[PDB]
Amino acid sequence: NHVIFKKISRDKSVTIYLGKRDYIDHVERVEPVDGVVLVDPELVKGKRVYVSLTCAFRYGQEDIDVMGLSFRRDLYFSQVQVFPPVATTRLQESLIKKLGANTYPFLLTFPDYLPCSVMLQPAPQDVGKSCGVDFEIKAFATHSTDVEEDKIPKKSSVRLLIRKVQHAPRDMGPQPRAEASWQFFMSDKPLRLAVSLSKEIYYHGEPIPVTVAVTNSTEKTVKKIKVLVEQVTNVVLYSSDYYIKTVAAEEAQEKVPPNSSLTKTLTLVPLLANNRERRGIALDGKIKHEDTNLASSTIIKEGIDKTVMGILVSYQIKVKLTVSGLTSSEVATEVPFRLMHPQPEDDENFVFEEFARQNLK
Amino acid sequence: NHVIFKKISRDKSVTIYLGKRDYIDHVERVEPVDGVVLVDPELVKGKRVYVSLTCAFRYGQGLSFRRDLYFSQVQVFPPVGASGATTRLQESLIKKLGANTYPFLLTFPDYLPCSVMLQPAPQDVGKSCGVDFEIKAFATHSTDVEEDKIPKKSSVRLLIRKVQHAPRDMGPQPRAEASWQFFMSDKPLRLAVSLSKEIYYHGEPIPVTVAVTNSTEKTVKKIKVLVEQVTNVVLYSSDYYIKTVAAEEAQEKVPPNSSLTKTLTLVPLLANNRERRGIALDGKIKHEDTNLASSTIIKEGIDKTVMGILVSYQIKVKLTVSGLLGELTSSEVATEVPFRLMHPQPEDQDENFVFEEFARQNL
Amino acid sequence: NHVIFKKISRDKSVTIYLGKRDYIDHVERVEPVDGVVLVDPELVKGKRVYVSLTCAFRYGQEDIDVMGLSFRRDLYFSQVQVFPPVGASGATTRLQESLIKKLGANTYPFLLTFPDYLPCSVMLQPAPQDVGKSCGVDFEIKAFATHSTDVEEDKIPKKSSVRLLIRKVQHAPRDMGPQPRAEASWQFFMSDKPLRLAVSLSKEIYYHGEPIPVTVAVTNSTEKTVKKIKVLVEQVTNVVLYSSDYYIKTVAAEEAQEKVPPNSSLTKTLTLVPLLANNRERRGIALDGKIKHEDTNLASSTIIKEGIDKTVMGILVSYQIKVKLTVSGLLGELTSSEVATEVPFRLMHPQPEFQDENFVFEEFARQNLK
Amino acid sequence: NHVIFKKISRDKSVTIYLGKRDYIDHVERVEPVDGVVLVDPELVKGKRVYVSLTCAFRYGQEDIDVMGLSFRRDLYFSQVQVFPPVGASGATTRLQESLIKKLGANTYPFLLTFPDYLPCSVMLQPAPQDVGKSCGVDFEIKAFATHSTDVEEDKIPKKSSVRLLIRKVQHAPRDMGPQPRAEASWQFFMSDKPLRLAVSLSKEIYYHGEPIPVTVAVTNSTEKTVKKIKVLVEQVTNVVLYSSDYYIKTVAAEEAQEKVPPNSSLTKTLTLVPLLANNRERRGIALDGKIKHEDTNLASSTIIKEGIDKTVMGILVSYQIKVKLTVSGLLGELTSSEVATEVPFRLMHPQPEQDENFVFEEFARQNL
Ligand SMILES: O=P(O)(O)CP(=O)(O)O[C@@H]1[C@@H](OP(=O)(O)O)[C@H](OP(=O)(O)CP(=O)(O)O)[C@H](OP(=O)(O)O)[C@H](OP(=O)(O)O)[C@H]1OP(=O)(O)O
Ligand SMILES: O=P(O)(O)CP(=O)(O)O[C@@H]1[C@@H](OP(=O)(O)O)[C@H](OP(=O)(O)CP(=O)(O)O)[C@H](OP(=O)(O)O)[C@H](OP(=O)(O)O)[C@H]1OP(=O)(O)O
Ligand SMILES: O=P(O)(O)CP(=O)(O)O[C@@H]1[C@@H](OP(=O)(O)O)[C@H](OP(=O)(O)CP(=O)(O)O)[C@H](OP(=O)(O)O)[C@H](OP(=O)(O)O)[C@H]1OP(=O)(O)O
Ligand SMILES: O=P(O)(O)CP(=O)(O)O[C@@H]1[C@@H](OP(=O)(O)O)[C@H](OP(=O)(O)CP(=O)(O)O)[C@H](OP(=O)(O)O)[C@H](OP(=O)(O)O)[C@H]1OP(=O)(O)O
Ligand SMILES: O=P(O)(O)CP(=O)(O)O[C@@H]1[C@H](OP(=O)(O)O)[C@H](OP(=O)(O)CP(=O)(O)O)[C@H](OP(=O)(O)O)[C@H](OP(=O)(O)O)[C@H]1OP(=O)(O)O
Repeated sequence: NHVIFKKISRDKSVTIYLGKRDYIDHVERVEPVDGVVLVDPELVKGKRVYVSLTCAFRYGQEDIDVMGLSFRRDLYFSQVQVFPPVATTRLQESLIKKLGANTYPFLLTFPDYLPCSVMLQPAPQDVGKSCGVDFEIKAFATHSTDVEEDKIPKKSSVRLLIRKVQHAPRDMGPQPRAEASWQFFMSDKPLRLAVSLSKEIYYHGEPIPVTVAVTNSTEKTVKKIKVLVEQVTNVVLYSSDYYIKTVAAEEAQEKVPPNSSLTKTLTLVPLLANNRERRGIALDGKIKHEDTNLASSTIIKEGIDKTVMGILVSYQIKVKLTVSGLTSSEVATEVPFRLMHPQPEDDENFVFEEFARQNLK
Repeated sequence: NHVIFKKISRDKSVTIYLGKRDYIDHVERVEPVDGVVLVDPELVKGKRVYVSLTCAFRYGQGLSFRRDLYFSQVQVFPPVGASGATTRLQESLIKKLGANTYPFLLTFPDYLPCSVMLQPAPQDVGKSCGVDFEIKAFATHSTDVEEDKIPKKSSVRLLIRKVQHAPRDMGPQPRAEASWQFFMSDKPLRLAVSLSKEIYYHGEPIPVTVAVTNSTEKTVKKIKVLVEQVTNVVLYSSDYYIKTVAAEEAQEKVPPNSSLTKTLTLVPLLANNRERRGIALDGKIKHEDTNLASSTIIKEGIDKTVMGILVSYQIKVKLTVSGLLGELTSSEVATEVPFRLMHPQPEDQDENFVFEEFARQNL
Repeated sequence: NHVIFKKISRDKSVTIYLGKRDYIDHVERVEPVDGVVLVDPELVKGKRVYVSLTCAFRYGQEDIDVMGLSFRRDLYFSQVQVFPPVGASGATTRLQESLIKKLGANTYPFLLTFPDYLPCSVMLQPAPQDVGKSCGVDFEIKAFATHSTDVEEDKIPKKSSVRLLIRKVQHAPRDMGPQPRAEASWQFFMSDKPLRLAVSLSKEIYYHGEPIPVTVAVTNSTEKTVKKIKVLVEQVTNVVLYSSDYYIKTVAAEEAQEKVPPNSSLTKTLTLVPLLANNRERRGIALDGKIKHEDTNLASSTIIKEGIDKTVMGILVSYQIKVKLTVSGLLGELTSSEVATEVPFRLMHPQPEFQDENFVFEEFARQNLK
Repeated sequence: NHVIFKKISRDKSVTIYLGKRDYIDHVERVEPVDGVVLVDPELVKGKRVYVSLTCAFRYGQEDIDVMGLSFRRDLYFSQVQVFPPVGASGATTRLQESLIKKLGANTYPFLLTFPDYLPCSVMLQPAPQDVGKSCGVDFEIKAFATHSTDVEEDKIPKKSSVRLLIRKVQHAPRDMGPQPRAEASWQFFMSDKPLRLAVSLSKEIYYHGEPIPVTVAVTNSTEKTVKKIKVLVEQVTNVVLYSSDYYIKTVAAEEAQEKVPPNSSLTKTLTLVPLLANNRERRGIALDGKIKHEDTNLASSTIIKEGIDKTVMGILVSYQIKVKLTVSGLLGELTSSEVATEVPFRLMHPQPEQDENFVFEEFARQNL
């Protein structure tokens, strides 16, 4: 029972059908956009219909009594002709049969040098504005003299904001633990902190087992041990904005007294659900939408300038130790890991729905 | 030479006189409705006459949805207390009309919208809606212990306007900056837009200064500047209208690696629009004194929904760029700058009165 | 039980009484000098007695014999007549009324006011290492008798005079500056990675003897170790009359025990108390009095009033917290410089606030050390 | 004859002597720093004296009741030993041999070389209107003495040290090809009628103080009038470390008298000289030194070497000729249109080229 997503132009001349809202990037390759356009042949007589895939970085938000700063960089544009008709997929063949002889297929492919769906709406505390990377599928009709005035009439056009979602690659090597250790000399006596994760890549919703090994050879007491998942966001187009937000936290009970050692494994789950405040954090969609999650770790390909990703998103485990004096001192350290969606999957019956995404309560 | 507006009940028992058709809202306060009722003392014997001010939102062409936003009522007959006029207009009208003339004062609060209404075009989904202001003078009587009655024939209703005039304050000089980097181009196209001020008056020309800095290898073929009216119905139905009420297409092109500064002047006017449907007006399409609706001014700590219809204006600047549309984009290169549109600031022996029917002139 | 300070002239003809040795400047206004002069009416017969308030900057040693050894700039002079009694002659303040009653009918009041454009008690005696000489701002209260001779020359004998070196002490205003904060970062030669130092104090004004909590946040993203974190209170002294002398001296230092290893951060609060007591060597530092005296402290921060030329302050005194980070494999290898930042703060004394009082009398001369 | 620049440590134990304040970068190579250190052998007994060359980018300024934001990136560090005399600078120069003879046997030579990947002396103090802070690239020559346990306590005592802020000045290379005119043209269609603007400079590289002849050729085939022709030298400054600050300032301007009426053409040559002297306001512009100093000029054009990331230059400085044409409104308007175009050029100092007689001066630079 395959759910198909449809949207219709104002003038009802062009209707677009997609198999998915979300298209999978699994590093090796990206799932292409295969869909169909249903034209009203009366309302398209002597007209040409195209479908475009645009990836664009945007920066700026509407503020009263504040100068309107807007900025757009297109990171990819591609366009094909659907009408008049110029290999097909099985989804297209099936949709054409179900919809009629006014149905025409399109295939738009993604390249390997694009980011995934990342966007950010700032909090009151934050300097810097709303920014994001959008993916638009737009089907539109041109007239014969419309190309001659360079005009693309709105009522004959339909646009869909699809997501490019980061999944893990399908074949992966065995995963080395993500582990570091530090020796904090205090009065020439070492306080040793070792932090270790089970693996390097975790999935959204998957629990992260953080093993913390405090070896205290000092005459000071470790009063408190806090473990965070921090999300680090670097806007690398237009404005060098920096965000660092806790998306999961555990403050253990333990003290580590002088000349003793303590090993402890806390489990954290970095989830958007944990965060009442959904602003100041990199998401893969709008705050209002239900299917919106935390942004996956940016995966910069070799010999690609990171600036063309628009927004860099990374995750790290932060361990804060509160150490006594005779006011106390805090030491902290970071262990990086990557967060993304699971590996992808190794007649018909179509139910049709509006593309518009569901909201929250 | 003060023109006074009069209307008489069917039964000629109640006649209402107003100084104005239109009452000024200038944000700080709203001009109250000061008028007089002339009763035929024979035809109101043993009867009570009241005057009411009702503000209501309506939606539909039978009668589909009504929300009352304000109601107030006073007694004119028999005379309440002192019964002496409050304003000079009343004192003067009482003297000119006779001892059967009785004053009324109905005040506006600060939480109401101004006269806004909308009749949709064929292309538009959603129905006729508006905010009406009714001044109604009517007589009540009793022929039974069990009920009072309000005959229609003893009543007279006037549809006044609450017109938005400018405050003392103005917002900061509105300015926008936008830049685009098109696919495979290392070079930005920069658009800066500036207006002289934040508040313009109906009929006043709007000087839109446009600064196109073209560092690209493409040509800016066209620069179009619009005044767009944005209408949001915020009661019953979330209807949205966006209509051009003024447009100017500059002659200049901006070639590669050049910049052009240019000031286009627009005047957003109802007169510019043959099609008077699909746009927020301050009155009915048929009436002569009807204009474009003024910008809604929502007061602090007032829920916008009680305004019924939100009206805003913006300058839109569209750049048509060579060899993208089809090749490198399916989108439009445009930015918006908001501004407010309303009527000018207010100006801050006896008179000579000419009397006219309240009914408004047509086209 | 109010202690009153008295000094008597050599010839015992003029005795001066003050409520205080030290008079409070709290920025808004300055405490005036209210005192009384007790004359021996036999020894002042046909004579006039005056009291003067002089503020003067000096540079050099004190003039000896006839030699001008010193450079002197008078910053303020005022004088009043105490004898014979001027007009009403009745006390102005309660301290005067009370002293007159206790001492007798040969007691006469004086009031000398301070203006708003003067510095506070600041002086400096240089160390061997220092170039530049002894300098200071003195405040002299001098009561003296004049008489006339047969030739029309008036005389002012030293034996008929008494001079007191009072202090003008800086107490805090009502206002305080914003919480002082600094941020510094370094990227060393051949390093892609910053070393970030953030420094914060609890407040902008501290009092003499009050502990200063210096919060230090070292974020070390480098592959080098922060071997040492040293926190100083530095006193910066600028002589702005006669000679452009400059002194910068540590008056408090704390060396934290913690190191900050590669790819770690450390937040830490060290407490310092800038005190003259901490300094064995009392030379090369701005004091509010002489080294030998007990009640002598560090000079308060100079507070220059708006539209007053700083040169008329004579000696400018300021304080700052300096944080020095010692980083492994730099000094000699990647830098010949120091990794440090400064945060300014002001140091001064705390804010100010039917029967007679009970008076104990003491010599004005200040106590010394042991 | 030869003026030598000297500075002495507080404790008079170390004195440094340099041939120049300013060392020439002419793209091919950079003039090395050859000098001598005069030690007081009593005050350096059992001590080691070094001389370092540091190039550092700095960002931030002291503001009252404002948080102190400071940032330093070292772009080059090098150090040699002068005392005791175990030879480090290798072979000697004639300037050193001569200074050693004139000063005595307590004089020791040092040679510190510049690499090819450094910027030249550039710094900037912002104006009120400007958003970002003071920044610059400094070049420090520092001679300092260490004790035997000073290296062990990581301490460099200030009184035993002397630091000089030298300049790295951008001169033109010695061999250059013949110079093509720097010329562009634009066609501004107005109502489908072209307004043609051609701008031409004599050459691509000009020297500080050299006049720039800007030839402007307006061919007006439109029905509009060119009311005004303004020609500027604009300095464009991009801070490319810590903060992406941008400055664009006029350092020379000429507003011609001429109008160009409909269906006519006008050629005209204005001469501009971009000079710091022209600018009362010395803030918001890239200089090669401090505002207060006399020998301070406008910063030379940054010259980015092949395969060098521009970010390691710290501050990018470029110059351009801007031509603004004011074109009339047509049928009785109350505002006219401005079109403008830029022509880039580079600004720098001219190409470079027995016992001497030495006069000694304090290194400290003269003021205004
Ligand atoms: O987020 P969803 O789209 O699932 C909810 P909704 O319908 O309200 O979204 C509208 C969207 O309309 P459409 O569904 O694409 O036809 C608008 O799009 P259109 O009317 O189709 C085209 P537009 O951008 O208005 O020119 C525009 O979309 P977007 O720019 O935010 O993606 C609005 O944005 P804005 O008015 O807040 O600026 C956005 O509003 P919002 O989501 O905040 O309610
Ligand atoms: O509208 P106001 O009362 O403020 C002043 P006016 O005298 O002009 O109003 C009459 C109206 O009178 P009333 O409501 O019976 O007192 C008519 O009312 P009636 O014919 O008696 C029906 P109503 O009383 O409105 O329920 C009818 O009202 P409407 O059609 O505009 O609603 C007329 O319009 P139309 O006959 O030209 O179409 C309308 O005149 P308009 O100014 O709109 O031209
Ligand atoms: O829904 P609304 O009424 O608000 C918009 P509408 O359909 O009227 O507008 C287009 C307009 O472009 P746009 O849709 O506003 O962007 C066209 O604009 P273009 O001249 O093609 C270029 P634009 O899209 O404005 O940049 C041109 O009108 P106009 O804007 O020139 O007045 C069209 O008219 P036509 O000459 O193709 O028949 C006109 O359509 P029509 O008047 O037929 O309904
Ligand atoms: O120019 P500034 O005043 O800012 C520093 P300078 O080189 O003059 O001061 C040093 C000081 O160095 P620093 O304060 O850590 O930079 C020494 O300190 P370190 O090199 O850190 C020795 P430490 O291990 O801290 O005792 C030690 O001063 P300190 O120890 O009393 O603070 C010295 O004095 P000494 O006791 O060796 O004669 C003292 O010399 P002085 O200025 O008195 O001539
Ligand atoms: O700059 P020149 O040497 O040409 C003139 P001057 O003798 O007045 O130099 C002072 C002085 O430098 P030095 O180390 O004693 O030679 C200062 O020296 P310190 O601040 O005491 C040197 P330190 O901190 O010990 O390294 C500081 O030197 P610097 O800024 O050039 O490094 C001043 O600069 P700043 O603080 O105003 O910016 C600097 O210039 P000023 O502005 O006072 O005229």
